[PDB]
Amino acid sequence: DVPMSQPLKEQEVREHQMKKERFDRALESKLLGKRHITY
Amino acid sequence: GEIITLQAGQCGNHVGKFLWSQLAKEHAIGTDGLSQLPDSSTERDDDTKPFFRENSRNKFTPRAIMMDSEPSVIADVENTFRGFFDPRNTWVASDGASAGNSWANGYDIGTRNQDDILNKIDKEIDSTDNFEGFQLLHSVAGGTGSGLGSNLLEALCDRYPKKILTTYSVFPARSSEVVVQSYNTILALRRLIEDSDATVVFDNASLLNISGKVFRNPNIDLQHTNQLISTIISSVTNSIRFPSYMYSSMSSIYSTLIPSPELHFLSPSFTPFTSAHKGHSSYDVMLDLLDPSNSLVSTAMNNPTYFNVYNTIIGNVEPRQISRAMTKLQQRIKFPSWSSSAMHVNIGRRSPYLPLQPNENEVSGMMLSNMSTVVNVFENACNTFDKVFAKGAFLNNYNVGDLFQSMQNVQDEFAESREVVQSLMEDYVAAEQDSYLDDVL
Amino acid sequence: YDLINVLKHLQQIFLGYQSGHNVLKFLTKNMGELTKHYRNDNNANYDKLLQNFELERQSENPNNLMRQLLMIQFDTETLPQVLSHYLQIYPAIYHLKFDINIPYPLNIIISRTCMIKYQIILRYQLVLQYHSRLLDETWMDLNKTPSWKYRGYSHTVKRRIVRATRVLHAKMNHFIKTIMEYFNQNVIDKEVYSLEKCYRNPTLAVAIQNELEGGLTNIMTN
Ligand SMILES: Nc1nc2c(ncn2[C@@H]2O[C@H](COP(=O)(O)OP(=O)(O)OP(=O)(O)O)[C@@H](O)[C@H]2O)c(=O)[nH]1
Repeated sequence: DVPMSQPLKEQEVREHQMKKERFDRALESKLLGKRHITY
Repeated sequence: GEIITLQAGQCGNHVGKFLWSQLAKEHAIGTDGLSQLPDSSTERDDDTKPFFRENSRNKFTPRAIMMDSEPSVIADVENTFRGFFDPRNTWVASDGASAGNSWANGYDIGTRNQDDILNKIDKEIDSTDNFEGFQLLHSVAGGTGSGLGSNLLEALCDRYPKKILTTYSVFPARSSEVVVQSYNTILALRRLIEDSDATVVFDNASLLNISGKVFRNPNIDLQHTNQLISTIISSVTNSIRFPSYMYSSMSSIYSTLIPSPELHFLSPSFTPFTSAHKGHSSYDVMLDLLDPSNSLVSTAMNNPTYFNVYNTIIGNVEPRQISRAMTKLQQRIKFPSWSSSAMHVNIGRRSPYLPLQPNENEVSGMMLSNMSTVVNVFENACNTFDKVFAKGAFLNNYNVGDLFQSMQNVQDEFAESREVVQSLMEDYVAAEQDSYLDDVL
Repeated sequence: YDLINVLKHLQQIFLGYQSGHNVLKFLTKNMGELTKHYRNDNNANYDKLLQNFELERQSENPNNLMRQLLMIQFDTETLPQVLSHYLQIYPAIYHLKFDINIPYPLNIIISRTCMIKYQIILRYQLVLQYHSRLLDETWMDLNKTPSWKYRGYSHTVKRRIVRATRVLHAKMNHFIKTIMEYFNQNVIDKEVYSLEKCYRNPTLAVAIQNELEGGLTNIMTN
C-alpha cells in the first residue's frame, strides 16, 4: 500500500508538549541551573 | 469604602430591619451584634467594616442611621433588635408621630432638624477614615419619607460633593393615594435628577404580584416585600460584602452600570430564590433573569432598549453554561448601535457562616438593567400627576411652612418637577436612538 | 506545618486569591507614592513606601507568617524587561516586587524558581490592578466632580468632548475588566481549583511541587 499519514491529533499534542517543554527548559536553565556535576 | 445606610419612613425602617437581620445571619452577627464566630480563628474573607462598626466588645453595630417622623416604628425595630443598633444613631425629629403625607411637611421637618442629622452623620463619618458614600432607603410614595430623603439628598450633595450617594426607592402600586403620593414622588424625583448619583427602582404592584407568585398565600404582607428588598440589597452588595478578586467597590459597579449621571436609574431582577430542590441551571437562571416575571419592576414593554447590563450569579458555576447563556442573551437582548453591547457576570461566593437557604445547591442570579422600562413607570407616574394637577387644584390645601405661606410657589415647583422629569424621559428616549451620540460620529 | 494554610496564604499574597481587598487598600493608600516613584529615578527616596509597607505588615495578624515575613524591594528593571530576560520577547515603570525567604525545611519544597514565578505573576497582577484602579479613579472624578456633570452655554462640548471621552472610558473598562475577569476565571480560578483538589490525600510531596510548577507553567504558557 502507501505509507500511512502521521495523525493530526498526534502532531498537535506533540507540538503543544514540545512548546511547553522548550519553555520549561528555558526557564529552568534561567533559574540558576540546579543541575551540576562535581569532582 | 465604608457605606452608611439611611432608613427613611416606616418603609425604610422595615427594610432596614430586614436587611440588617439578613446581614447578621450571613456574617454571623445575630440580633445581639456579638460575633457568632469563635475567637480561635481570625481569618475571614468577608468585609463587615463598611457596614458594621466593631468595638472593644467585638460587637458589630450596624452602620445605619434611622430618620423618620414616626417614633413608633423605630421603637418597634429597636425592640425586635434589642442590643443590636446604637440608640445614638436614632433620629425621630422629637416631633411625635407622623402627620401629613405631603412632601412639604417632610421637607420642612428635614430643614428644621437638619443640624441634628448633620451632627449624627459627621460623628458617624469621623468614627472611621475610609468612607465612600451613603445608602438611602425610602419610598417615594411616602410624604414624610420623600421629604426627609430630598432634604438629606440636598444636604449630602452640598456638603459631601466627593461621596457618591445611591438610594433605593420603591414606587407605589396602582392605587388611590397616588393622586397625592405621586406628587411626593415627582418632587423627590426632581431631586433624584439633580443630586442623586444612583438609584435602584421598584414598582409596588409588580412587587406584590411577584410575591404572590413566589409566596403560597396571595395575601402578601408588606413585611414580605420588605424581605424581598432586603434580599435584593444583600445580593447586590454580595460582591462588596464578599469580594475575592474582581469587584471590591460599588464605584466599579456603577461604572459598569451607570454610563452617564443623567441615566442612573436601574431595574433589578433576582431569580430563583426562597423567602427545597434545585431545578434552575445558571443558563436557566439567566434566561429567567431576562424574563419579565422575574424583574422587581413592571416591564410593560415588548423589547426594552438595554444600554448597559451587569449581573452577579451566586453559586458554584461552570463557565460553559455562562458562555452559552451569554451568547443566547446577546442573541436576545438588543443594544443601540451607538453604545456597547457589554455584558458582565460576577461570581458571587456563598457565605459559610450563613444558614442554608431553602432549595440548597440551587444557583441563583441577580441582574441590574438600564432600559426604557424605568421610564415607562416614570411616564405613568408623571401622567397621573399631570391629570390630578391640571384637572384639580387640591394640593394647595396640604402644605407646611414656606409651601403653606403661598401655593403659587408650590404650583411652580410642581411644574418645574414635571419639566425636569420630561427632559429626563426625553433624554432617555433619545438615548434609545443611534442619533443620540451623533455629535461625535 | 499545615501546608494548606501556607498555600492559602501564598495564593492570597502572590495570586490575589480571595485577597483583592488587601492589595486594593495598599494601592489606594499609595497611588501617589507609586506614581511619584515610577516618574522619578532610582535615586528618589522610597523609604516612605517601605515604612507604610512595614506598618501594614505590623497591622497584619502575626499568625500569617507568609504575610509576616513578606518583604518589599525595588528592582532596576521593568516587568517587560525581566520578561524579555527570561523569555525571548521584546518590551522605567513597575520596579517594585515582593519576595519571601523560604526557611528550612520549607525551602526544600518551595524552591526559588516558584518564588520567581510568584514575583512575576504578582508584579503582573499589580500592573493590572493599578490600571483598573486608575480607571475607577477616572470614573469617580468624572461622575463626582460638578464641572464634568455641569453643562450650559450652548454646550456643543458635552455631546462632543464629554460624551466622547465617557464612551472611550467605557470602552477601556469593557476591555480591561473583561480580560481581567477572563484571566481570573478561566486561568486563575481553574488553577486554584486544581491546586485545591490535588492535595486531597497526597502521595508524593515532589509530585505536589511538580503539579504546582506545571500549573504555574500553564499560567505562563497561556
Ligand atoms: N413594600 C413595602 N412598602 C412600604 C412599607 N411601608 C411603607 N411602604 C411604602 O410607603 C407608602 C405609604 O406611605 P408611608 O409609608 O405611610 O410614608 P408616609 O406617607 O410619609 O407616612 P409615615 O411613614 O408614617 O411618615 C406605600 O405606598 C409603600 O410603598 C412596607 O412595609 N413594605
